[PDB]
Order: sequence, then structure tokens, then C-alpha cells
Amino acid sequence: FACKTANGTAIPIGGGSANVYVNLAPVVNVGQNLVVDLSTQIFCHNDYPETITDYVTLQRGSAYGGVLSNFSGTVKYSGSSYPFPTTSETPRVVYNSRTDKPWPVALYLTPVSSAGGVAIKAGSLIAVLILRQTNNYNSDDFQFVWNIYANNDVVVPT
Ligand SMILES: O=[N+]([O-])c1ccc2c(ccn2-c2ccc(O[C@H]3O[C@H](CO)[C@@H](O)[C@H](O)[C@@H]3O)cc2)c1
Repeated sequence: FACKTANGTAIPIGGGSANVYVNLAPVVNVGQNLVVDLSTQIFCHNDYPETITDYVTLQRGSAYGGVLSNFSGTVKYSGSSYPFPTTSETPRVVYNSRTDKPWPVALYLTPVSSAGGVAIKAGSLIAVLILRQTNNYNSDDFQFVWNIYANNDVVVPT
């Protein structure tokens, strides 16, 4: 089991950490959601699906910078939503193919009532998402740590 990113970096067997750079909607209104879709950013596969089934969770999602200060919301993992920043580990998604498969995570972030002007700064860290991988074969339990950076400013109109 290993993963790769839309920025051309990787995390091999055994886990590790990578950076992800996301283009964000430039304007988000109070009462609306900023969508941060990681399924177009992070892709993983199973290295021996003939005999092994891989299990993958979002172990913890943490907010930083302008997301931490100016937004609330949810994380959608494989069709179900949970609070973000996270308060538990999600259920598992099965990886059962060598073919790249997106990691089905997206953040839905809404501005807090006090937000206005530049709410997320270009280049800044917005989230850290920990992917936990196990299997039905051995006792491997690996963390793939994804540091999510904004590529651009996000403005919340007054
Ligand atoms: O039954 N056999 O004959 C048999 C069984 C296993 C075999 C082979 C040949 C290679 N392997 C093998 C390949 C990869 C492997 O672990 C990595 O990939 C797993 C699947 O993605 C993942 O769960 C692990 O955490 C680790 O990332 C573990 C074993 C033959």
C-alpha cells in the first residue's frame, strides 16, 4: 500500500508525510461552504490485492491558520460526514486493486460569523489529515500524514 499526490510526490509503503497544495475558491460567503476536495489530490493503491485487503481510515483531521480561526464545518469521508476538526476515527474504506484510487475525503468549511476580508492566506497550512492503513494479512498499522496548504487567498465578503 502506497500513495501519491497531484503535486508529484509520494509516500511509500510504511507511511510518512507529504505536502498537498490546493486551489481554493477565491470567495466564500457567510452561510456557504468552501469545498476542499482531497480526492483530486491524494491517490493510493494496494500492492498485492491477490491476497491482501487494505483498510484505510481518516484517523484525525486538524485545522490550522485561517481555517482554524475563521471556519467551522465537516469532513465527508466515503459518503458520510463528520465534524471537522475531527473527534473520532472514521470507518474504513477498502483498497483492493493495484489501480490508483482517490482517497475520498473532502472538507466543507463555512465562515464563522466574525470572518471577513482575507480569511485564508495563500501558501498557508490549512489542515493536517492522517490516513491510517491496516490490512487483513499482518499487523501493519501505518500513518500517511498529509499537510494541506492553500495555493491562494480565500476572501469572505463583508
Ligand atoms: O501469499 N503469498 O504467496 C504472498 C503474500 C504476500 C506477498 C507475496 C509477494 C509479495 N507479497 C506482499 C506484498 C506487499 C506486502 O505489504 C505491503 O502491501 C500490502 C498490500 O497493499 C499492505 O497491506 C502492507 O501494509 C504493505 O504496504 C506484503 C506482502 C506473496
